[PDB]
Amino acid sequence: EKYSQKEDKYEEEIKVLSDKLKEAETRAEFAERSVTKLEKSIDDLEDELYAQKLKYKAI
Amino acid sequence: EKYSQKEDKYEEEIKVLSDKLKEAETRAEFAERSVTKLEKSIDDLEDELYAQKLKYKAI
Amino acid sequence: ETTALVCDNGSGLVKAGFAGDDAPRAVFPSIVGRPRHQGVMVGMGQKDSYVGDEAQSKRGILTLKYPIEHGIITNWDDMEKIWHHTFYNELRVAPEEHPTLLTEAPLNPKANREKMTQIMFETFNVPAMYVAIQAVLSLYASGRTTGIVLDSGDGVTHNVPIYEGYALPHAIMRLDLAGRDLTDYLMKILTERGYSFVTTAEREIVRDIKEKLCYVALDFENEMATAASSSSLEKSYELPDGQVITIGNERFRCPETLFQPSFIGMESAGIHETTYNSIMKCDIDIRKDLYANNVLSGGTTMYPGIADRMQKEITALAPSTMKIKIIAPPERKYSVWIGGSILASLSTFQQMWISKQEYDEAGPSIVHRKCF
Amino acid sequence: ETTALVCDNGSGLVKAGFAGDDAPRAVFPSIVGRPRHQGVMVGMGQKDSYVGDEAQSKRGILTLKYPIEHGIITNWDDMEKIWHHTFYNELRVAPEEHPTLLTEAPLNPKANREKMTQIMFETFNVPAMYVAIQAVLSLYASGRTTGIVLDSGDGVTHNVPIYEGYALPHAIMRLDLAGRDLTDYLMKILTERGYSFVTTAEREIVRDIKEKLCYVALDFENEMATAASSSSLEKSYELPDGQVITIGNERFRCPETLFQPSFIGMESAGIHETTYNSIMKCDIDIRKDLYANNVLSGGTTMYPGIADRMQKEITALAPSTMKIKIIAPPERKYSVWIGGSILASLSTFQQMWISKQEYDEAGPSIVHRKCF
Amino acid sequence: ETTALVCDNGSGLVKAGFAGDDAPRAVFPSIVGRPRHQGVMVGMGQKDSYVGDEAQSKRGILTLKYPIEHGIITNWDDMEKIWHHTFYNELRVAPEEHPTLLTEAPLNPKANREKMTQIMFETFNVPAMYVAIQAVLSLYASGRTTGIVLDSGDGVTHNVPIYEGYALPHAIMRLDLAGRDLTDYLMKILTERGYSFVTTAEREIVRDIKEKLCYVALDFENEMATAASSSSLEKSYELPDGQVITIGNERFRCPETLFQPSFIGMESAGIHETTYNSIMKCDIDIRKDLYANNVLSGGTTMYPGIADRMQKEITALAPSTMKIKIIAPPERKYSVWIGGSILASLSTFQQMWISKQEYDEAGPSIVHRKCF
Repeated sequence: EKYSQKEDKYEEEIKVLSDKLKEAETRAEFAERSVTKLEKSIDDLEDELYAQKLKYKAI
Repeated sequence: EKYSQKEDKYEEEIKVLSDKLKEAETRAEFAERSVTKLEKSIDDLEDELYAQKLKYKAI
Repeated sequence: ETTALVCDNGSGLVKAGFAGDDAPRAVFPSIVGRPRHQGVMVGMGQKDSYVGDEAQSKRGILTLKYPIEHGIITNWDDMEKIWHHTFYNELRVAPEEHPTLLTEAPLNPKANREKMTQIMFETFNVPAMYVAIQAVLSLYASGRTTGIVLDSGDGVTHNVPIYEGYALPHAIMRLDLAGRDLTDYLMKILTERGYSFVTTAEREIVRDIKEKLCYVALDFENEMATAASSSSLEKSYELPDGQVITIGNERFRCPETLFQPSFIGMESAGIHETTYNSIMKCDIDIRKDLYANNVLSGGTTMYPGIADRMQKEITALAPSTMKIKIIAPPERKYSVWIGGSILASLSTFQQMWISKQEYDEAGPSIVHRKCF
Repeated sequence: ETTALVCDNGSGLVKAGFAGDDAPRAVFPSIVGRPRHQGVMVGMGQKDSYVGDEAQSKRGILTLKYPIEHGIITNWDDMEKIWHHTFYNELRVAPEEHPTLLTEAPLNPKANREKMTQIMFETFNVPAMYVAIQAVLSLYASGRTTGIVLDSGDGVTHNVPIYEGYALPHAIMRLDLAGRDLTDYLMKILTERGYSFVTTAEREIVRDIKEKLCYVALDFENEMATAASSSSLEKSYELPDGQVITIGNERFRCPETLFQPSFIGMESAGIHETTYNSIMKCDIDIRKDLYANNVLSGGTTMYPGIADRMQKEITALAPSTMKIKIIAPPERKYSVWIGGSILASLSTFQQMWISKQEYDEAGPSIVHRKCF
Repeated sequence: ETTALVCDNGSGLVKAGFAGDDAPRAVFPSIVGRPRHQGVMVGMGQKDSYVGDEAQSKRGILTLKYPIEHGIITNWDDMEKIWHHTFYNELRVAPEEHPTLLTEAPLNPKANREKMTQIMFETFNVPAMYVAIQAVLSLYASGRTTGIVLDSGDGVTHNVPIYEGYALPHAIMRLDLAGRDLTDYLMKILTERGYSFVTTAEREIVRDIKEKLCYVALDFENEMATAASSSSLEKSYELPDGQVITIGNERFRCPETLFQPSFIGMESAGIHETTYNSIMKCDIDIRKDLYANNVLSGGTTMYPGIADRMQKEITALAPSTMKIKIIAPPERKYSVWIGGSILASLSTFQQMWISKQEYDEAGPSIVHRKCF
């Protein structure tokens, strides 16, 4: 009786943990893409700041 | 016994998912913190970029 | 395919039968008898020795002795009479047609493995044979390939960790204390209550009592207190010749010696302790399967309520991030024999048997090349 | 463009996949396993060797050995089993259809360059292959053809100054100390705290610990003082079999050996020092670009807080008339591999492939005319 | 020079005495024990604990509990009873008059270094103490300040390469397998022969057996073959209650585990291998002196015929361009202690003493600033 009831709970738990893992991964993966997009913008700004330094040294 | 073998499996799966989830959580936790960090570095670089732009304009 | 005899060499009951069955077909006492008289029985057919239910029923003209004590064959000549009774009386078949699988303790003496190999092959003329550790078969009967068996027979207790069908030879633990000892102990502690039993005809009723009425307490001090505070921890037993005796706290005290060996003058550590001290010899990546797959096996583990006690005890010694769980098979008393039936009926195992030709080449020693 | 494999052959994890991807598609342990005993399993299939996550999970039967130790291929026979696992198990593709970009350590032995050429062509029957230097690739991943790559592996740290996409051979510094050594060192210093470890199953948890909990201090004396004055420089780790251990100052001490090689009894100079020295052996004109483009690569550089430490150290050795800035990729651990992908997916690289024809004519030695 | 005690705290025999002697004064079992029950002896004085030869004289009333296991103090409360026995019973002197040189295992836990500092100062009120590494002392006993000491205890084997009298921390190999383990192993393999020993009162005879009858074979396969082909590799031993037992191949098998740790499920490498490895982690220049000065120490090295085996093994791993020679002291089992005496009797060591004043100021932790 207990094994049936513990099975029921555990199926529910597995399901809740699995959906949670999948959600955590997609969002985590979206945040990594968010960083990659920010980084790209640091790189643009860094380059532009360097070009601005070459010009500034010149003039 | 079929329930005991499955039950066992369902616990082992719950552990493995709890463990896998927690690694996805720690990473997510880290992504939010990185974003906050980059936003601060971006602010700093934009500010330097403007300050360089003033200097270039000026001379 | 050749029908194997699987013969479990129990220190109190012999369990024997044919392979391809999931249950023993013969169960009889590990007892051998010889005449009180200077010859055979009066006016009846000649027998020099007697076994099992014949020795139990003809007892008034016999002296009785035991062939096996504490998981060790203590007389070859009587282990032979168990074997003679097994093939020709109980299963009524020629052994010379049927390969033999024999059960043994972990670390069973090599001189013994050989005298067993030799006796089977020369006298019985077996076509092929094998010898296998009790716990290794009980793991197969538990439906699992990796785990640890607490095997407690009618005479010895072992803790045996196993990986994919091989027992780990550095990690095994042994305790001589189980069902044989348990009867002699029970008998002592009943004399102490004032139910003196001094005769071996009483010892076998004390054995039956033990099997029926003993129970493993979940908490030793709390049950002990309960019996001291109230007589509700006592069950009556009516002896065969009338006379109602009352069995008290002896019920849980008797098996208590398994957890505390110092009660009977031993220096050894308890069965739960030797479970813990066994698993901690193994690799961390396999400890997960060992602690999760703690299997109870053998006749001594059939006392009710044992799992909750063992669950307790092991979780107290072991860290609370190894998963802890007691596996108790539905008919754990037979799980060695059932695992022997499974092993003897695998298709890949048919290459493992000792053949009569390999015995003719290397003598009884072939068991140390074919077996482990 | 015919799909190339990029196999970044790391000293602790192999990173492998298909070109045209900006990320590895298999990331698994650089481990190979072989049986400890005669006979492996009962009632199941068995085989002579195991690799990666199969060797990590089926562990109880296995001795474990490695293809690569300190960035140096140390056993051809295990590098082969990693390769066999890579094509047929992990990516489940025929290598004979797919050109292969192999990565090599800066200044890898020529006899090794050749045995790798030969083994890929004769056994795997690759159509084509090229060997490219791991650092050189890590720079292409950062979008430059000028800068210094400090590639600090799971086993070797190299400083390679690159100008115009050309590695400068006179200024290549190889330093054997990084992630392999770092585990063995961590384990030592934990025994010293009284958390003794001895089994290689423990060493791989110590490895995991190192990757999770180590951090590069910005100031070594000030953090050391902090840990001596307060227990706030300690993080708990619960081992996989329960038992909570506390990891102290070992967190920053472990990687501290990279800055001060004397702690492990070396005559070597530190990573920072070797970077400075690398730039000083280089042409006067380019040194500004190298300091300004100190590009971090590999698994050992993924400890937090590395950049502020490296920024410090390099500005202290280098003139303040040269611009100094640390460039740390978003996923610097994969920089080698990523760079292989970008390079191997280039149309210009297609003419750079060592064909089988070119193999058939000159033997394994052809590698040295096409790859520098 | 104020008379110092040298207390070589072995895992099976404690060795104690006064400095200025070239030999230990008292050598006694590393055992402590406590009564099995409240009320166990009549007509004589009961005690809460018993130690060494006093415990061994009347062992039956005691549960033994061990002060040291595998070169680690595993119970403080019993190490204290060894110390109490040492000063007041065996040397019959006030410790508070006598500086104390304590020996420590190579890489002993720091929390242990401290609890030892503290216990000596607060309870015994020592004037002064120093803790010196046991291997480091064994080399001073051989009259050098350069070589390797393989100190193989009654419980732990360590390889410590020493140059200029300085232990090299990066190249210290600790291997838990030696004399403690060796008894438990010997006992297992005797049960396997069918001489089952299950009681710790038997294990101490098995210990004695081991010390008397074990010998290191020069060639393991050839001696093994000899014992399989003839019974000339067997020596009789008459047990202390009669009964002649025969000890076979177990004689050389028991110590064989030191060369092949896989025989008892360990993942570690052999003593020879660890010596070779120790020298290879050391500076290139000194490796000639270390091979040439492979100095043997401790109780486990007193098995006959060790040198020819060790000479062999080390020349096979090591280049023939490096000089190889085993140095075996005349009484190598005392080397630790003897070295303590020489050191503790030095005028230069008198300035090295941790005074009570230095204790009062910094607590037990002072040990780590004065002792390395």
